[PDB]
Amino acid sequence: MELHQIRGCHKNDIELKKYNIGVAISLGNKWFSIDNIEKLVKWSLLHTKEYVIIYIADSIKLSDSHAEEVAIRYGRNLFIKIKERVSLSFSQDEQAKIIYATWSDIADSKYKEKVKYLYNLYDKNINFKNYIENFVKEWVSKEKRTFNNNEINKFGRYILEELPELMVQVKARGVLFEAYVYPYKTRITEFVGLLQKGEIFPEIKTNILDNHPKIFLEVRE
Repeated sequence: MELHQIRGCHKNDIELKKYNIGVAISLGNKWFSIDNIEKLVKWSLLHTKEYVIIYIADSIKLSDSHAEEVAIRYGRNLFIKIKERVSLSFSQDEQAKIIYATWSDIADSKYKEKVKYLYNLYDKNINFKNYIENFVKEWVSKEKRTFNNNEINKFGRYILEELPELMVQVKARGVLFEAYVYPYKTRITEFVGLLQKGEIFPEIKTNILDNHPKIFLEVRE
């Protein structure tokens, strides 16, 4: 498990341990075994400025929020398994560095304003809508299962709920994490890169981004 590639800072910034580090779990993504999650947490604990923040980054009716429904249906059980593994593999003083951040811990008033900006843009701007929708379609085209165009549209909205967390530096339980680790570059991480640079949908950068962009750390075996 090692750093393969870096967006948002230089390699030295990491070795100087400048930043707190989030571990961004894609729940239901088959790479995110408990074993692989534990190895990302191990790596992040050895490179972090202080804290490691574990959270659910994406999900690819008991709540109005899809991320919240995923948090209560599946995220809580995942977090319990992770904690158990951690308490058996790490020392007490290492365990004190780890923060388990639920959707609620991240989606505060300021965060939700950003999501709401994106929802309104999804509704008023048909170029944005179609870009997000074609976005869902390409990933589903890699799946055997099929989806109707109303499901495609609903999945797009779900992406918008997590987009600010990938784009901007947010706090979990009061702790800023400037960087996050993820094992591979994806179409979503490339999209966020352009968004942060104002090279796609520049209105988004104007309206919800803050000149402190989320650093992406590509970490895999």
